[PDB]
Amino acid sequence: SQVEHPAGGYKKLFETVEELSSPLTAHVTGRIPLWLTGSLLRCGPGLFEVGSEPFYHLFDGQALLHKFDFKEGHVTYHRRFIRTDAYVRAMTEKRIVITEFGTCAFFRGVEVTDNALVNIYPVGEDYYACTETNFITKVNPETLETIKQVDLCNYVSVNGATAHPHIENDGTVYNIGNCFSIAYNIVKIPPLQADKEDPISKSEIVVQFPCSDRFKPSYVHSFGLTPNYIVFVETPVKINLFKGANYMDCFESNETMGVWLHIADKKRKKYINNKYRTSPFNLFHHINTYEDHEFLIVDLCCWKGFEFVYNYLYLANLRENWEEVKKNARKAPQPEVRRYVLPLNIDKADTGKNLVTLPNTTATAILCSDETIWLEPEVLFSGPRQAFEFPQINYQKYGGKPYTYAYGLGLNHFVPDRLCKLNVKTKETWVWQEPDSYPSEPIFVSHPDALEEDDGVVLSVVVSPGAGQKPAYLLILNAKDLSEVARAEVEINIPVTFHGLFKKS
Amino acid sequence: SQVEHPAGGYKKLFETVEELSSPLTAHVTGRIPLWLTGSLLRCGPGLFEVGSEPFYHLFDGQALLHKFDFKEGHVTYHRRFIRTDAYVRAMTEKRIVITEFGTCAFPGVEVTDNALVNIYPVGEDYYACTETNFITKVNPETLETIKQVDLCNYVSVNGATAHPHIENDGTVYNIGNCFGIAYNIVKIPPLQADKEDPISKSEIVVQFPCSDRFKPSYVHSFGLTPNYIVFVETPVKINLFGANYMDCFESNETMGVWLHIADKKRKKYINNKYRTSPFNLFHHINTYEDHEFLIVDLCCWKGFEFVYNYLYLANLRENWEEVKKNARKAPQPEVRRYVLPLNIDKADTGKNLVTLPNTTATAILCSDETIWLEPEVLFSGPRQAFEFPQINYQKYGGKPYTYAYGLGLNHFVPDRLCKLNVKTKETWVWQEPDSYPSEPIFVSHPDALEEDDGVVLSVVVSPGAGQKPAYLLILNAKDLSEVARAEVEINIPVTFHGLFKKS
Ligand SMILES: NCC[C@@H](O)c1cccc(OCC2CCC(F)(F)CC2)c1
Ligand SMILES: NCC[C@@H](O)c1cccc(OCC2CCC(F)(F)CC2)c1
Ligand SMILES: CCCCCCCCCCCCCCCC(=O)O
Ligand SMILES: CCCCCCCCCCCCCCCC(=O)O
Ligand SMILES: [Fe+2]
Ligand SMILES: [Fe+2]
Repeated sequence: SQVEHPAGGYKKLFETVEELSSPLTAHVTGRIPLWLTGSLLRCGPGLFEVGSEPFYHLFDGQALLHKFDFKEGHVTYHRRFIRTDAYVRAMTEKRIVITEFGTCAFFRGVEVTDNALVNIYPVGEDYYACTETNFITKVNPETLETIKQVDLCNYVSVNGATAHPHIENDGTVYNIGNCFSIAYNIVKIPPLQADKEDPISKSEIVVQFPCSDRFKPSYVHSFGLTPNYIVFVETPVKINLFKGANYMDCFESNETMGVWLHIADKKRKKYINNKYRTSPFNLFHHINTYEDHEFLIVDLCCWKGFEFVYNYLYLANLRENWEEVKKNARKAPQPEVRRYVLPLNIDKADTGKNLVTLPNTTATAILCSDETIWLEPEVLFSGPRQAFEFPQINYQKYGGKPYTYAYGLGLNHFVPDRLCKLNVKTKETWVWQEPDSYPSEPIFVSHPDALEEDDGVVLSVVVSPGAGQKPAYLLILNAKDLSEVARAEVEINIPVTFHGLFKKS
Repeated sequence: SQVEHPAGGYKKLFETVEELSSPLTAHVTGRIPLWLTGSLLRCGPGLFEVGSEPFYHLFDGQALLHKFDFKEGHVTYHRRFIRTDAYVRAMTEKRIVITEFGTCAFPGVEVTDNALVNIYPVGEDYYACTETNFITKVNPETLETIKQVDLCNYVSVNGATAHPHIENDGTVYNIGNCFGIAYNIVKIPPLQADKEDPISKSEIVVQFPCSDRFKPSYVHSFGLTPNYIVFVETPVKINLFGANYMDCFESNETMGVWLHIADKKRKKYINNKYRTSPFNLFHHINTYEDHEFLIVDLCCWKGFEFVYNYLYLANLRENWEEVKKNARKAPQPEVRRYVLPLNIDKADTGKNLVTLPNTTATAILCSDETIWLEPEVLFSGPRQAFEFPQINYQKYGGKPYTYAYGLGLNHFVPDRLCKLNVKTKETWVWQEPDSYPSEPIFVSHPDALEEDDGVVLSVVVSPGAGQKPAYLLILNAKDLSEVARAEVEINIPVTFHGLFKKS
């Protein structure tokens, strides 16, 4: 049955907070596992207005870096605003100086935002907060101090890069970005070598994907990586470069193209000219990708339709009362977890037939006479305006490999209100939910000696603004069944966070 | 997870049998419900060769009419071959005389009247049918053949489906290919006071347009609500330009699926251009109206390749490892809910029109005014079809509903019975090793309060070394728990469709 939020506590996700001067001690209930040693680092908006000047969109608020430290069953919480050009110049001029995703600021040229509110990832011995532009911000993972701004355009030919780089076990970083005919470039950052030189200075383009439209690249949020293949999903959400204006103003939907799926040989650094085609959807998050007998298994968090989902994420709409939030989502794209199966071996003799001969899937791939391969998905999870989103897996051991388990944030008409575990083989689900509690993306941490895939915990940051309650807490669930293991309660609000990582120490 | 059939018992589904001179008494295990009074009538192929001349396709064998009679907890079984032109002329000339679906006869166009697919009521009469212009009046008590009827003598259609909709007053609706190419809805009225044959009062009430001027789509079934008719135009096309029927089918690679609605009461086609990805469709499950949306529940096969290509007898008779290998590149079966908006507002161009709270089905209004549909998937198993769907038809046909019953096909071999809650997607299964059931037919308890207060009846082939070769299975519709069997000592070949006639 439909869970309701009439009290409107979710509004606290989108309320400005102050940074701390030093870490707070969190009040622990239950038992923090003694093997859990390290830092949960997470990025989100923390400042939603500069004086009387408002930010309009969910992706506009000034980057706030959060840290929960775990040591011997005790927890501290710390947060600092990232000292980006956007933040520093805003504090200096006491106004909005840099144009954000959905907020225009009112020549050196186009001043692109470095507001790194989306994610943080490792490069060599360093950590970088990012958005989706050419600017990433080196940060100190212990003090949360801002170290420097890095312009990727100083190193490689891309106009931007996603907040979802793939990290191989040796520390190699892969990312994708729009580039110049328009194309999409895969960037490779090598591991830190003996010479100890900055790995970003050894950045290179390893392969290029073509674009469906000569002058209009698709919005790309994430991509798939296996040992042998790179998967790129080209969606009908297009950037109109032929466009006072913010970033949102430049987006349009291509009604006729549907979705084009692209594979590249990772090791031979070659685009493969297989024309994979399917019906229109928005895609933000790949769940996982893997190889199975010369098929690519592509697990996706989809939104059914070509209308840009970001149209529904203005702060004015997310701050409305619950009945209005539900009404606003009535005509939105429907979320759905889909498994696509891409055949690598295309035989002309099988023209007109289903090429997906795997025994354990209902996904199909029809070879047409024009050599397009029409894909139908296997649906893994589908709930009415109930999204399985911000997906996480046991990434270190099962990223790019055959796997069973995904963890997700459950969005109820775009409001995060539960944590989900999905068995992608059986479609069995587990749920954690508490009334008037709004969790964040769940991050999986393995028991260090685990042989099983789901032997560990998930960490989520939860906002719980009740009359007589602690306003926020770090939630620790058993990854086996999402049963509660512990909470670390703080006496201050925590706004929405998007992505992060657990840094073991 | 995968159920295996190495013993190859399913071959008995496709083995010739002899008709009976009179009904056999069946051996009852468990308890036949005492409220169950009437006849289970079912049609299928019974003769798969005429001497040394073989039939090649599943839909070629000569029509056999089956009857299980229920009275006071006792059961009889009777079967008679239908005396069609195809059967009579075959017995006369001791060879294949009439061309069947997938078997050419060697010496104008003599169209098959081999009524092996279904039986349905018209007025006080019962008709066995295939999908041609010829239906066969049969005696539901004796299983005697009464008359051949040519629908072309009454209405402008080239054929009609084996899946007419029957309203509670006895009104029959059907669809068929016709000229100016189009698809015609035929209406046969109830028997009136004047007592004249209702078929002589047959009329075309509405016409659906065709996607291709010269190539009609194959149509197996259609949807009916109190106010609407739903027709699904698939990419399986009949190319009118020693051939059999199978030879004339081709797949249109680019059109996908076109969905069509007509106003039933105003007898008008509605020019809403519903479009989706390619699939084969044989069986509509149910259709209903929900706040100016049509809910369209379908048994789909993902792809444009004709599923009938996989149903030649030579392939269905192969050993189990070969049956599985043959199905590897076949379309994948999937139960899908489509939601068709009736109210299209131009102001919502580019958006999802499906505002219903209880579905993930979408309908995107495009600038060219096409409405692109995405389904809600209700059931999906690898080469495991929920097929031959049945509901509590009398009370829930065309209406909001919760429960469907189905035959489970394992790489096209029927090997289980299924119940689906279309709201929660919960399933129930009945399955026994070396047991191959038929379409389940629902019969309501006379004092039923709920939708699933009753039983389903299925005919099961079980040719194990030391077992009765076939039986009538009765399951409780609540949980598909076994209630009774009526065992016979003779084989029963595959049956497609039928009905329970209450007495
Ligand atoms: N988190 C979703 C969007 C957010 O990260 C964001 C914020 C600001 C700008 C932005 O731009 C997206 C992209 C548009 C195309 C581009 F090439 F200019 C590179 C940047 C994206
Ligand atoms: N249900 C399996 C198909 C079977 O009933 C069958 C047997 C023989 C002929 C046949 O024809 C289908 C179709 C062919 C074209 C048509 F226009 F005559 C309309 C009917 C169909
Ligand atoms: C935790 C966020 C809750 C608020 C609403 C979220 C709506 C999610 C829509 C799909 C994914 C959006 C992109 C993920 C965030 C990012 O990486 O920038
Ligand atoms: C009881 C049948 C078992 C043998 C193989 C069945 C394969 C069915 C494929 C999908 C449905 C085909 C059309 C239904 C039959 C009919 O109405 O003529
Ligand atoms: Fe993201
Ligand atoms: Fe049928």
